[PDB]
Amino acid sequence: RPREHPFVVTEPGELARGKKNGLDYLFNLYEQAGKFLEEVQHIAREKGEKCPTKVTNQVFRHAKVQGAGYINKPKMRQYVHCYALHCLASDKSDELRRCCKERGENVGAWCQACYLPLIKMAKEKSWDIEGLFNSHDKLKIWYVPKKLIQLCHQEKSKH
Amino acid sequence: DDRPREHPFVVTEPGELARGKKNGLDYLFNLYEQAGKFLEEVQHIAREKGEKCPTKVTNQVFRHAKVQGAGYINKPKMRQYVHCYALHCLASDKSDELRRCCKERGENVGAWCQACYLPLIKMAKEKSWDIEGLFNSHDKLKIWYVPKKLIQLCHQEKSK
DNA sequence: GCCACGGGCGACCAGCGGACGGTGAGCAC
DNA sequence: GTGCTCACCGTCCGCTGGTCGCCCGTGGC
Repeated sequence: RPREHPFVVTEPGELARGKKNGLDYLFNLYEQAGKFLEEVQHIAREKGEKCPTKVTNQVFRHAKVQGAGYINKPKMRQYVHCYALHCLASDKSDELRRCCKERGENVGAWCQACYLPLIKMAKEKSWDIEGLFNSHDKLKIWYVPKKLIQLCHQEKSKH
Repeated sequence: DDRPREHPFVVTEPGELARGKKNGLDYLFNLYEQAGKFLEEVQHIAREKGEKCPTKVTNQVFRHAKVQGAGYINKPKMRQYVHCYALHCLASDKSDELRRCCKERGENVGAWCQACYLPLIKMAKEKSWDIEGLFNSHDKLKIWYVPKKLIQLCHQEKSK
């Protein structure tokens, strides 16, 4: 498998141009990973093995073997909060992307910018970020990062 | 010395004391209740610290229980008798009548264990072979990992 | 061609879930 | 004690989930 093109900040309907991938692509990867999970579940059930509820190393292995190693653990864990903000607050995810673009910032920056509206979101639902993940059917299958929980708790602690 | 080694289990009628240097089955089942309480504690603690919050009885929860002076709630034992506990949660009457029978015949815990599998497999088959589903349906079972062996045996009954 | 800009993902690790049988307690006579 | 019953639970192991920072692609010159 060839090393994949770097991501760049994008708008909801906007294409990436050069040797670069867009954010809508990024989000699609999570959809694909969900489908691969579903496959792995069906296979496991037919073999009579344990059936995973989350996107595990097993599911990554499956995706890779199906020729999609670009869906790998490091990357997926890296941009989860972004994906979460997209699933939970479409409008906000979008308008933020717009802004980050207008200012001309990198993915690394956009990442950080995604944390804060998510923390706001958690605070509005009794600080229960883990609850938010378990509520949305497309987030249910992703482990909630330590860092997000921490940052929610620190906003609880300071404000 | 966080605990002296515990008395062996013996087959028991629902509510029989289990006289001797021996523990009964209702005690066995109580251990799972205690483990659930310790899980609940660990959850509350984690939430107040802002750490990750477990949904199942993990090594962390066992460590907690041990530190609270209940190392008799340990992973090997708990994983050993889960299907028994599951049958108890899902089919009280059956769990009971089975215990009665195993007693009347005069069997050891090791035997009663095996006898517990089969009504459970029947149970799974009646809910589209989804034993993992059964665990996730009952609010007292959702906190326990489903053993490989139970899944296998459900699948073999599907196959044979 | 040089060389910095920045991120995709290899690789390592701490600890988990699983699993077994070694030790050691239990018993009726 | 006797010989012997038999299960509690330490202990080890193969991964997993998390982590992070290199090596490599990429770009303006």
